Amino acid sequence: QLEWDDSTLS
Amino acid sequence: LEWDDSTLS
Amino acid sequence: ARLRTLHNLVIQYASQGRYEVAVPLCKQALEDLEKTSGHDHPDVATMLNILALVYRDQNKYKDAAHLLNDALAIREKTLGKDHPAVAATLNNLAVLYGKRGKYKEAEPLCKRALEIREKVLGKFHPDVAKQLSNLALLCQNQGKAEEVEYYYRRALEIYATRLGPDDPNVAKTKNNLASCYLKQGKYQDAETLYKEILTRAHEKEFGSVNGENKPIWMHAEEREESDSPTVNTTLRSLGALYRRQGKLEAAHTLEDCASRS
Amino acid sequence: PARLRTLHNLVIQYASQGRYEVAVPLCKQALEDLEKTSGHDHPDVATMLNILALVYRDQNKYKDAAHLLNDALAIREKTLGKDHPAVAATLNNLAVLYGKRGKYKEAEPLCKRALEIREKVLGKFHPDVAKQLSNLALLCQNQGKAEEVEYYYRRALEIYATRLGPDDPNVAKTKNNLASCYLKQGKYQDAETLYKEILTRAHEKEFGSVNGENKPIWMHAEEREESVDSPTVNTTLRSLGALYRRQGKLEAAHTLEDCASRSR
Repeated sequence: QLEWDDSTLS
Repeated sequence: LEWDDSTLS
Repeated sequence: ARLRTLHNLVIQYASQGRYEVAVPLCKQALEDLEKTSGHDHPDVATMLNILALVYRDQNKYKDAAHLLNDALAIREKTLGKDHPAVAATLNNLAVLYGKRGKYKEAEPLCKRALEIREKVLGKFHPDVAKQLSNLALLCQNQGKAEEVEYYYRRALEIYATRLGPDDPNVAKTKNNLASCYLKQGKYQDAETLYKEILTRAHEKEFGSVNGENKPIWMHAEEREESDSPTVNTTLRSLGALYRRQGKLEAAHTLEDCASRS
Repeated sequence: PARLRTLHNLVIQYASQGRYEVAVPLCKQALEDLEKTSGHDHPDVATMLNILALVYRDQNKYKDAAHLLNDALAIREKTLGKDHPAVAATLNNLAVLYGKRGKYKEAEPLCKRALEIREKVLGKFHPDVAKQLSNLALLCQNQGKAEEVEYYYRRALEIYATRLGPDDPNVAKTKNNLASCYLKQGKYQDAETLYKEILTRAHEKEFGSVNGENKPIWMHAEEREESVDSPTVNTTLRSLGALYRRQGKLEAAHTLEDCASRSR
C-alpha cells in the first residue's frame, strides 16, 4: 500500500 | 480513622 | 514549570476514575524529576505520595505503605524532622498501617506526628485535636480503654472550647467518648454526655429550654414516672442506656423519635 | 499557555510510544480546552485531530479517520494557508487512507496537489518530492495507468540516485518497482538491463570494481549459457531469473535461482 507521512507529530 | 491530605494538596 | 501541570493532571485523572491513565503520567513525571533532582526532593516526595494514594484505592496496601515510608525518608531529609509535611505523612502512613491491622505499629507514628503537630501549632490547636481523635481509635482497637478516654477527653478540651458549641466535630467526639464510657462501666457519665448532645441539638432546633419547651429526654424520663444522624445515633444510644436503667418508657419514646427521623 | 502546551506534547509523546489508550483522553481533553480559548480554528487543534485519526487508522475505523483528517485539513488550510508543508503532509496522509479504502481515483488529486505543494516548498529535485512521486506511482499502478507508473517512478529515480547514494536501498526499491512496471509494458530488455544494474550495485560494494576475475553473478551465468544477503536483491535474482526463462537462457535462470536459494 501507500506510505504514511509522519512529520505532523515527528 | 481520618486521612490527612495536605501532602499533595 | 514542568511539575506544575503534570502534578495537577495525575490528580485530575485519578479523581475521574482514570487510574490506569493517571499512573503512567505520574510514573514518567517521576523519572523526569529524578533526572534533574534525583530521589532527594520535596516534589518527588509529593508525587510519590500521590502514587501511593492510588495504590491505597487499589488495595495494594503494603506497596503503598512502603512507598510512603520512602516518601517520608525523602521528606525528613529535605524538609527536616518536625515539619508539618512530615507530620501529615506520618498521619497518612499510620492510617495504612492501622487498616492493615498493624495497630501497635501505627501508634508510634501517630504519637510522633501528634508531637510534631503540637510543636508547630500549639497544645490546644484543632489539628492536634484531630490527631488525638485519630490516635484514640488506634488505642481503641488495641483495647487500651483508659487511653481512649484520655485522648478523646483531651480532644474535647481542644474542640468545643476553640469551636462552636453546635459543631458536628464536637458531637462526633462526644459520641465516641460516651461509647468509651459505656465500655468502661461509666454509665451515668455516658448518659450525661448523651443528654448534653441532645441538649446541644434541641437548642439549635428551638430556643433554649423553658417550662414547656423541654427536651426529648426530659419528656420521656418524666413520662416514666407517671434529623441529624449523629444525633439519631444518640437517641438510640441513650435509648439503650434507659434499657439498662429499666426506664423503658424513656427507651420507647427515644426509639420512636429516632424512628420518626 | 503551559496548561495546554505541555499536554499537547504529551499526546504526541504517548501516541508515538504506543500507549494509545493513555493518549486518547489527553487528546480529547486538550481538544475541549483548546476550543474554549481559541475555538475550532487552530494549528494545534489540527495537529491533535491528526493524532486522533492516526489512532482511528490502526483501529480500522477508516471512514472516520478520513473524515477527521478532512476536517483537520480544512482547519490547516485556513490557519497555515494553502501550499503549506503541513497541508501537504496532511494531503499525503489522507490519500493513503483514501487509497486503502479503494478510492484510488479520489486519492490521486490529493496526491497530485500534495506533490505540487512539496515541489513549491522544497524544489523540483528534492528527496521528499521523490518519496511523494513514489507514493503517487502506486496510486496509478492500481488504476492501471501503466505509462504514468513508468513516468513517476522514472522521475523518482532521477531525484533518488543522483541526490542519494547509488547503492542506496531506496534507489534499489525504485529500480525494482520500475523494472516490474517495464515487465508489464513489454519493455523486457529495459527491465532486464535494470535488474542487471541492481545486481551490479550490490556486487561492487561487496567486492570492488569488477575485473575478468571479479565477474558478476549474471555475467557468469549468461556466459555459462554459451559453453545475495539482501531481500530486495534476492527478488532481483528471481525476477531476472524469470526474464532468462523468457530469454531461453535456462542455465542462467537456474544459476540465478540457485544463488537466490543459497541466500535463504
